[PDB]
Amino acid sequence: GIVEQCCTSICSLYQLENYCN
Amino acid sequence: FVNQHLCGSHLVEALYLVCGERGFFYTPKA
Repeated sequence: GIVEQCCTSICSLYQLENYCN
Repeated sequence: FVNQHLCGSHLVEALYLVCGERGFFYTPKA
């Protein structure tokens, strides 16, 4: 999930936008 | 800003700024 992709590992804009509505 | 380790309120803040008026969903356990 988001914690695995952005918190435990380095986040990216590409990934963040996957969570916008 | 976006390209770093973002956790907790720091992650929530990033989603808020990036998604803007679109809003977002935060699911820690998924």
